[PDB]
Amino acid sequence: KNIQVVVRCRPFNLAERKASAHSIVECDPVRKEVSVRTGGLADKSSRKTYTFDMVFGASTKQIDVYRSVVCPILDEVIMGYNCTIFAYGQTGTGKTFTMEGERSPNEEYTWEEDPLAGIIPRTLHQIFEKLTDNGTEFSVKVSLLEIYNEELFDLLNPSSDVSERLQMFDDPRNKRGVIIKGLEEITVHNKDEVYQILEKGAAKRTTAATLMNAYSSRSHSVFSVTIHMKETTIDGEELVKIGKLNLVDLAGSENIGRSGAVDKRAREAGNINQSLLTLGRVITALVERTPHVPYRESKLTRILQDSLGGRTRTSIIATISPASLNLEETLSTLEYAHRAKNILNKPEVN
Ligand SMILES: Nc1ncnc2c1ncn2[C@@H]1O[C@H](COP(=O)(O)OP(=O)(O)NP(=O)(O)O)[C@@H](O)[C@H]1O
Ligand SMILES: [Mg+2]
Repeated sequence: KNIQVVVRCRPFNLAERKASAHSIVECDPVRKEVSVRTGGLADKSSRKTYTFDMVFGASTKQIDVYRSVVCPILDEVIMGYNCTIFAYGQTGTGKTFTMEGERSPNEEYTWEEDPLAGIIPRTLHQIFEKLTDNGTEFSVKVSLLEIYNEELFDLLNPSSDVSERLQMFDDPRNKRGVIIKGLEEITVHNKDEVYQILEKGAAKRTTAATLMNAYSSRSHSVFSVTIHMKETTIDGEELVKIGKLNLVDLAGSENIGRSGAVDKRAREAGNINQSLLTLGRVITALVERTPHVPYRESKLTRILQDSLGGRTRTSIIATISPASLNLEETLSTLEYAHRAKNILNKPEVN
C-alpha cells in the first residue's frame, strides 16, 4: 500500500573533492535515517533528519541495493502485481548508475555477475531464474522508451528510420493505464536475448554532457517488462495472471546556472525541471488529499499515474550527493522523497 521510499548517497566524486567541498550528509541504515547539516560554514551542528524505509550510505554496493529493494519487488511481479521502481534526484547523484549501472574492466565479469551492474541488468537475469524455478507457462515482453522534452521515443525499434513521436492514449480495456501506440514490445526468451536488446536500447537513450554531469540523462527512461503467466493447479484449475515491472530512470533536477546548460541542453533542462516539478505537485497533491492530482500535466506523470496513488506497488530510490555544494538540491530531493512515503497505493493482482 504505502509507497516504499529509500535513499542512496553516492561517494564524493572527483570534482567535489577538488573543490574542497565537505560532507554534510550522514546516513544511518540501522535507524534508517539521513541527516543533513544545514548550518553553513558558520553553523556546523544544526542537522535536518529524515526517516525513510531504507537508507544506503556511500559504501552501498549495487548488489546490496538489489537484494534489499528489487528482489522483493520481483517476486510481487511474479505474483501478478504491477510494480514500479524509479530513481529520483539531482543530476549526477546516481540515478542511472543505480538503474543501469556500468561494466567492470577487462570482462572480469558477465553482466549479471558484475558488481557495477545496475537494477535492470540484474532483474532481467533474475526474472528468468525465478520464472523457470516457478514452473508456470510464461512469456516475457520488454519495451524501452524515453520521454524527451515531453515527447515519447521508442528506443528498441530496430528500424533505420528516424524515430517518430509516439502518441499516448488511455487504455480502452483498463481505465488504470495508458497505451503507447507504435511502441515496440519485444518478446524475449532468456537473459541473452534481453541483454542484446537492452544494451543497444540504453546506449541510445539521449545522454549529453553538462558541467554537472558529463553523462547526464537528457530524458526520463522507462523500461517495462510484462510477464504473462498461465499455470494449472493440482485442482485442475487454470489460472492466468499478468505481472508487470516498470524500471524508471528519471532525468534529474538541474540548476542551469551550475550545469551551464546552453540552448539545446538548456531546452532539455527546462523540460526536465518542469516535468519533475509536475511530479512534485502530483506527490504533494496525493499527500494533501487534494481534489485534483495534476497527472496529465506531463507525459511522465501520465505514464506514472497508476504508480502514484493507484493499483501499482511502487518503490522510490532517492539519490543524493554528500557534498556541501548541494545542500538545497539534497534537501529538495529528501523533502519530496519523504512526502512520497505518505502516498497510499492499492496494489492488486492482474
Ligand atoms: N554509487 C556510485 N558509485 C560510484 N560511482 C557513482 C555512483 N553513483 C553515481 N556514480 C557516478 O557518477 C556518474 C553518474 O552520474 P549518474 O549517471 O549517477 O548521474 P545521474 O543521476 O543519472 N545524472 P542526471 O542524469 O543528470 O540526472 C557516473 O559515471 C557514475 O559512475
Ligand atoms: Mg541519468
